[PDB]
Amino acid sequence: HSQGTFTSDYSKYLDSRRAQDFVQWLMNT
Amino acid sequence: QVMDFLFEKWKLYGDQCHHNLSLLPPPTELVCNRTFDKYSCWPDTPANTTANISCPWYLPWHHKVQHRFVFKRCGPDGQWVRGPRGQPWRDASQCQMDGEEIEVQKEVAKMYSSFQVMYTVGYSLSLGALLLALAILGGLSKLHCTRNAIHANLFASFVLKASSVLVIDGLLRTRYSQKIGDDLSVSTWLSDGAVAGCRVAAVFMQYGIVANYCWLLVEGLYLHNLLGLATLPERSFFSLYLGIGWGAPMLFVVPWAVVKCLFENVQCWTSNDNMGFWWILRFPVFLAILINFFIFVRIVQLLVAKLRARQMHHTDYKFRLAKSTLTLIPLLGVHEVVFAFVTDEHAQGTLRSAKLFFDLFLSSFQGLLVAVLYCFLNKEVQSELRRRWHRWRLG
Amino acid sequence: ASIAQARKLVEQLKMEANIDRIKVSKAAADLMAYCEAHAKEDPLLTPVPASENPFR
Amino acid sequence: TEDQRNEEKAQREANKKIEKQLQKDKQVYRATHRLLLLGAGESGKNTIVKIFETKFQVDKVNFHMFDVGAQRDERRKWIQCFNDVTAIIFVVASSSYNMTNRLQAALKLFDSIWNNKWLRDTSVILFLNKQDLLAEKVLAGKSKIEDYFPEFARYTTPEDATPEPGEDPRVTRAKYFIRDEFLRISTASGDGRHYCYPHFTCAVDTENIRRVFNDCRDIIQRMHLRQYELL
Amino acid sequence: SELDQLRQEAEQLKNQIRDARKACADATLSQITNNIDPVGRIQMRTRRTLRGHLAKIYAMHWGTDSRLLVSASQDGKLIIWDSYTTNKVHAIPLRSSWVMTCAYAPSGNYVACGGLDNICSIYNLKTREGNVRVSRELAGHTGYLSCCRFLDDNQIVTSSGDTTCALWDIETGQQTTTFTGHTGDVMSLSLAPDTRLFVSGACDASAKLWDVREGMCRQTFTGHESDINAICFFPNGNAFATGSDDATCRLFDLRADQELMTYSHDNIICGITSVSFSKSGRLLLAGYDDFNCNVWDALKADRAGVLAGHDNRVSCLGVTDDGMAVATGSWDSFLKIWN
Amino acid sequence: QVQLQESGGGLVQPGGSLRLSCAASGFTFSNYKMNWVRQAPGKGLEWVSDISQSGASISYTGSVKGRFTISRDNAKNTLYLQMNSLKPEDTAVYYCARCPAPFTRDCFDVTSTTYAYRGQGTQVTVSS
Repeated sequence: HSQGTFTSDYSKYLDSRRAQDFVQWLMNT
Repeated sequence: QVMDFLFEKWKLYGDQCHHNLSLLPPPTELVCNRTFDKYSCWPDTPANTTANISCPWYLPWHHKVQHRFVFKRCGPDGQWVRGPRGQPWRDASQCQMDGEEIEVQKEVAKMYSSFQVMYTVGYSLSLGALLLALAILGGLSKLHCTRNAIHANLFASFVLKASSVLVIDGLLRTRYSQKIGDDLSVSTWLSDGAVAGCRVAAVFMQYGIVANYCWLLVEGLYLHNLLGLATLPERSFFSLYLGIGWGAPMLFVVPWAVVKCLFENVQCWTSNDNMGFWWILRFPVFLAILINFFIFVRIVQLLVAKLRARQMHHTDYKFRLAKSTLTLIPLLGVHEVVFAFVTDEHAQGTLRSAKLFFDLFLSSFQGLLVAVLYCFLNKEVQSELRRRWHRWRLG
Repeated sequence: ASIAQARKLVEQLKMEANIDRIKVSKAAADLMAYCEAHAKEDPLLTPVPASENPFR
Repeated sequence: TEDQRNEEKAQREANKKIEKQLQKDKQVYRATHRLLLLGAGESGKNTIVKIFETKFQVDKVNFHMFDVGAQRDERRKWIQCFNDVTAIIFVVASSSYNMTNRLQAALKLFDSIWNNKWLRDTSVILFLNKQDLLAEKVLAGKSKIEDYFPEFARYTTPEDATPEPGEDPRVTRAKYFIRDEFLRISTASGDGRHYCYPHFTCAVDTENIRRVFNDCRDIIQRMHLRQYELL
Repeated sequence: SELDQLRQEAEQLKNQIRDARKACADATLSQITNNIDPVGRIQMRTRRTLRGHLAKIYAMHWGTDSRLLVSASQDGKLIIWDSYTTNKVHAIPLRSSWVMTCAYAPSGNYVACGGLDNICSIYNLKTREGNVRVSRELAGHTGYLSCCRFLDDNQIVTSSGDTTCALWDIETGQQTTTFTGHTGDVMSLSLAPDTRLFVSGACDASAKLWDVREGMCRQTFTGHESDINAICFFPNGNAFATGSDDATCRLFDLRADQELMTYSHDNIICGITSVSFSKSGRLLLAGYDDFNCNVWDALKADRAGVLAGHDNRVSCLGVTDDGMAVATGSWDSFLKIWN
Repeated sequence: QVQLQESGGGLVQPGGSLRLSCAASGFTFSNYKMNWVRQAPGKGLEWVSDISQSGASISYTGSVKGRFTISRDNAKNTLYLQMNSLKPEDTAVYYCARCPAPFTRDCFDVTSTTYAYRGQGTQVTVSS
């Protein structure tokens, strides 16, 4: 079972992309 | 999983040092003023000095950059330094993201984009092949054999898998491809707004990729209980097959659905964090792979018995046509190789991504290969297409 | 035994000998007259309109 | 229209009774194998099962041994019927070469069955019966197979040939020549869709119907594997 | 001996019939029908589909009411269908599983089957005590029965495989006459519309015309060269067609004692299984083994339409007595009905 | 109308060479797989030869393999069975039969009397 596993990693990555993007917004403006 | 934590910790830290700023009496010296740049609050220092104030605690990686600070200087007029357009500049680099973690994130971003392009281009022309197989199958003379009804209601399951995985993919794209303007818009984004559509498409995807493995189980068990018995099957048992293919995934999805609805309400339900009782969604797939791999070897322990008694009229077809069917018959029993021990738990590194690439690639072209092998190279449906072409070439 | 079965064939050929065979053109014109005279009531020669047809 | 309404309701009720009975016996028509049993003549087909139809069952699967022993001997019209049958049991008389020479006639009849247009998809069980009268006319030689067959003198006893205990190797040579003579016709023409399952009849029937049952199980399994494009 | 002289005088008598036939063969329809406006394209469609059987369907027959078609299959069933509404009226089982023909009486009162059990079982429809069962089992043949037709409710004339057509008497239960004279097996027979006489094709390429009143043979037509599977009369009584296994149909005359036409085409290679005329008789509808039943023109000798349908051979092709529909029994348990 | 003549024949010496020629009339001879069947006086029929449509597939009874030859003339509607090196046990009448269906590979004409498509034969006998 990978399709339930790959998007479990494509989600647990993608919020960490957003969190570092969220700091980067308040890094600047 | 982490963005909501960062958001609530930002709210708590902002209110906490709002309260702390509420308890500062004004001195009489030239101090730069009661300031805050909405993520880094500080005590107020005299002008033309910098501040060795700690960088804030609400960060996700704060407990690993905990012994760092932030250095900002208010200039000669009791006012801070300015950016390009008067913006507050900070030297927050000491507890910023480390310069190689953004690089390994760039590498896994390219890996995820490559895998996404691969499985979407697998599933999309898989959909375009299974729909042609269905419109061939349910429009001809052989449209209801009890053999061929399970193939039609298997291709329906493969379409239900593919056109749901590339829809939860699209919603994961759409939810994460917007500009974060202000706190109110991203608070409406973080609250349960249009993420209910994400949650129900997630339970749609978890229904699809469990109904498909239970349907490969029923496509196995039909062929197993078709060969043991001497006579033809008396009752087709198609109520039992339709039940054990499309009702057992319901009774395996909705316990997981209410557990993810009540016990771990993560933002959109594709985050399978805390994978205790995600095992309730991977135990039927372990069952519907093991108990048709057993009958997959039990079918070759008789196919090599049937290719050995007679049909010796072709030399070296005893190997060619006892492997040209063993490549074919994985419609059902792929991926025992990297899953029967290698679980999503205790698998790290490039072994994990190799298993993901293997199972993702083969299960993204599996529907294409099943539709081709069972509606375009089956010589019966070949001849039944040739007869309709004879009927259409007269007018 | 051989004559008992062979006489039964040649007697039937003797009975089929004296048959007044009307010429093929006359029977052809007879068949033509029948087929042209019965060509209105035939439901396969013309297609029947959907009212009278008891199937569709 | 109420008379037409009760007409329609009564006719649909008759439809429901008929369709329920047709399901209840389609469930047994799909379960009973049929087995057309034909032979040349002076063969001994009655030691198998024990005006023409007979039926039996072993291991909870049924058979209908449709003998045709009442009809004529011009078979080209009533054997178009038996193509829905599973396994045309063709019991020959292997020991009818002293007087007509029925072996060559049985070979030509088998070839004519095999190359039919409608008997394509029906496999054939083959029973070389008259095993007992076979052994004596080859050691004594009151009629020679090699007189009626050229390749009998230049035939080799096959290496995979099992012997029955207490039997001469020349008798095994003769019966294996007959079996390979039938199998030459069986494999020279089309053998993807139907097969021949040669056998040798013994004095009891409890193994004979077991041979018929295992070979019909083989024909069913090859039919299903042929449907799924495996073999 | 003295037995040798009979064969040469049989040949001389056949020579007299031969040149007498060529004496009355002074013209042909193939020039006469050229002035006739042809029917051109004819296309028909499957109207109802009757999926109730289990094994192959071997023979069907319309009733004379042109609403109820009986059909007969190897599963042991004789299902009395209904063309208007797709409703099985009686699923009467059979002892002999190997039915080879069926029959519908003109009064709608009895049907009759009969196959390899040599017995033409006549089934009764008017038993008001509930279900319907056999009345009489006519058994006087040795070979199989291939086609049986009803004259009225009292006498049925049946073909056979043991070379002898017979005229049976239902109430008595024995053969009235015996139409001996054929050499090979006898496949089909069709009654003239005046029901005084009947033709009977066989497996020696010979369509003997009989006379049921005198109980003798009258005329023997030979224009074919393989075994004749099926024949059917013209609706006027002065013609009949013969579809044999050399993939051609031939129209004859009972008043010229010869053939009149050859409905041979080159693309068809396997022979006719059944053949029957239209209502008026302009359309000769043949049923073939290459899964398509052609619709010939009975006078211009050209395919005016090829029907679609089955995935096995057709087996029978009955046209309604008022000509409203055409049904095609085939070897895949199906009965497509065609207007 | 089928008509099968069996020309030639007579009485031969043991070892002679006789060409039995079957003259056919009434059908397209090139379509039907012919044969040549005999019956010894005292027993049933037994099938001796055949030939295919074009002339390719040829078989024999194994007792007469090679001693007789068989050939068809599609342009003359004629079927030649030329015998060589005869034997005392080959006294029979030789019917030129024909398999009944056009464009087929199988046939059922070895069987007993009242077969349709089978000429009157030619009684052949070897000398003493």
